[PDB]
Amino acid sequence: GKKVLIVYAHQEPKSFNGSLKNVAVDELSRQGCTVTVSDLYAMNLEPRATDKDITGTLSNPEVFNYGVETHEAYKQRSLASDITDEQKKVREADLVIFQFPLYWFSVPAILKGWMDRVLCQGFAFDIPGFYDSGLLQGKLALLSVTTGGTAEMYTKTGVNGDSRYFLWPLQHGTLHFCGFKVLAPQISFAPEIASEEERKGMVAAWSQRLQTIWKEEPIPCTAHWHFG
Amino acid sequence: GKKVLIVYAHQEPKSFNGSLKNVAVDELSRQGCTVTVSDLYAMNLEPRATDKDITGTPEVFNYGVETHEAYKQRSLASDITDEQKKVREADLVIFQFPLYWFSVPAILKGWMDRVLCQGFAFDIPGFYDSGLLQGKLALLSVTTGGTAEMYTKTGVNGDSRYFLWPLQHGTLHFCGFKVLAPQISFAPEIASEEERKGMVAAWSQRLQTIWKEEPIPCTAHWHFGQ
Ligand SMILES: Cc1cc2nc3c(=O)[nH]c(=O)nc-3n(C[C@H](O)[C@H](O)[C@H](O)COP(=O)(O)OP(=O)(O)OC[C@H]3O[C@@H](n4cnc5c(N)ncnc54)[C@H](O)[C@@H]3O)c2cc1C
Ligand SMILES: Cc1cc2nc3c(=O)[nH]c(=O)nc-3n(C[C@H](O)[C@H](O)[C@H](O)COP(=O)(O)OP(=O)(O)OC[C@H]3O[C@@H](n4cnc5c(N)ncnc54)[C@H](O)[C@@H]3O)c2cc1C
Ligand SMILES: CC(C)Cn1cnc2c(N)nc3ccccc3c21
Ligand SMILES: CC(C)Cn1cnc2c(N)nc3ccccc3c21
Ligand SMILES: CC(C)Cn1cnc2c(N)nc3ccccc3c21
Ligand SMILES: CC(C)Cn1cnc2c(N)nc3ccccc3c21
Ligand SMILES: [Zn+2]
Ligand SMILES: [Zn+2]
Repeated sequence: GKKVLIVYAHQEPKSFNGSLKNVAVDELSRQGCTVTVSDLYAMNLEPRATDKDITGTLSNPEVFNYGVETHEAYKQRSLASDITDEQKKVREADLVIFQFPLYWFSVPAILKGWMDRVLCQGFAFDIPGFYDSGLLQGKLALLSVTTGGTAEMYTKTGVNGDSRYFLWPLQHGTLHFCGFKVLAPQISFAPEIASEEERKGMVAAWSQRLQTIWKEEPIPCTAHWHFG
Repeated sequence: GKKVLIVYAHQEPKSFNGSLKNVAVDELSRQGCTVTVSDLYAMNLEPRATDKDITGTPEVFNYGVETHEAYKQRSLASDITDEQKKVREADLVIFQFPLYWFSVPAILKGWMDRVLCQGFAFDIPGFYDSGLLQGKLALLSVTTGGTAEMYTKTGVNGDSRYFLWPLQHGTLHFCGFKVLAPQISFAPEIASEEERKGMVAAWSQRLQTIWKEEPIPCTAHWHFGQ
């Protein structure tokens, strides 16, 4: 009995992203997994890191330090309920899948907000407690990303660089930092440009992958993996 | 007479980020430059990319498609159109922010997602050196929790150039900006009072001659070469 959280960042449910989210729900549900989806746009998730994230009185009201205050709030159990509700879902999940379109070589801001606000000190990492000793150690994470650019554009010799280069802040700087074991990324290249049958192939490939997701070895999340 | 836009993403004005923002306003103001600051948190800037960003003039909503067409029909939300005006006027755009998860805080990511729309910041074709903001300069002034030693090839975080790539190349260069070398103020929370004043003074001092700098070559070799 494995539990999966899908953190989904797309405005349109009929989108290619929406279709990949639905494939994941359908296939993981079919296997018997416990499935939860955080539909960020539908939730209107707050993305901004503010003092509204701590309920009640701050440790230092005169000089606001987001990091210090959220860490203390986590320990005193006074974080905002949107945050705590996402932390419960992550705590319980064996696998967290992130489903998003690539925005500026990164995640859409609503998803960046999830990362900034949910993955607080005391919950996702601590001193000590980062990289392999991160507080979410043992859990799996997978980035399922769609792009505007084609696969041939995302090469070492192409204008955009290797797709692996943009993965570094997400996979290493965020997910590994918090102790996640990172499964290989699912990159669905250029669905808007691809033919209908290429798009169906990409959907079929993700469906197929999901069938054996629990047998996968994670990647070695190193500078060498990302940059060669 | 040079025009500078500072896009500033910090909650507290007494922070180390607030201090670096203030030093930039003070020094550039002293020089006689025109200075505008977009204080994103104080503005409560909308970060989310939604259909509310198109203000007038379908079945399946594609943010990229609709915002591009909206930009051409002069029908983007006023927060966007106001930021675009500031960018259009600016000779230099300084981004002042603490590093959050090897990137910009979400509020600033929202500024990038929403302000730099197709037709305004780039076209296809019309990116990288053909980007629409060609002739302008951008500079990332970034603070970290991690120490400088941590941000090396043999440190736990890897080379700082590795996190700069999506921002400097993938975003700024893509829109046609020429990128001045980043100002990275490592670990002010950990530094002594003296070391901190040093880092503030180093930014102030660099700004005195910022108009004589040449931008970096925003290439893969620059970011990954060694
Ligand atoms: C602010 C911003 C920044 C961006 N930055 C970048 C960047 O840095 N790099 C980059 O490469 N790209 C970038 N993009 C482009 C973006 O990554 C793509 O537009 C996005 O990945 C497309 O995915 P989608 O789900 O929106 O596609 P959609 O437009 O929803 O889908 C494409 C097609 O697939 C169809 N479809 C849906 N479901 C199925 C199905 N089951 N079977 C077959 N077909 C189906 C849809 O009907 C549609 O015709 C950016 C876009 C924006 C708005
Ligand atoms: C969600 C989140 C994600 C993060 N992710 C990362 C990451 O991926 N990598 C990373 O390295 N770090 C990360 N951090 C840490 C973050 O980058 C640092 O906390 C931030 O950069 C420090 O800058 P600050 O302005 O907030 O420092 P402050 O705490 O404001 O400054 C430190 C000290 O300097 C003092 N000060 C202010 N002005 C002056 C002056 N003129 N002279 C002398 N002293 C002064 C202040 O009073 C304070 O005591 C993250 C933090 C958060 C909350
Ligand atoms: C919105 C899509 C129809 C295309 N698109 C939109 N924004 C962007 C962007 N920053 N980089 C790109 C790089 C290659 C191909 C497409 C895009 C792109
Ligand atoms: C006046 C105060 C309430 C804030 N403040 C304090 N010192 C300074 C300073 N050198 N430059 C600034 C530049 C812009 C805005 C505020 C300040 C500032
Ligand atoms: C230490 C120098 C920079 C002078 N200075 C001292 N305090 C201040 C201040 N609050 N605002 C300013 C605004 C513009 C230029 C200089 C200053 C300034
Ligand atoms: C080890 C800390 C002293 C600083 N640090 C170094 N790398 C990172 C990182 N990815 N996220 C953070 C989030 C909050 C606070 C510090 C960090 C951080
Ligand atoms: Zn790693
Ligand atoms: Zn570049």
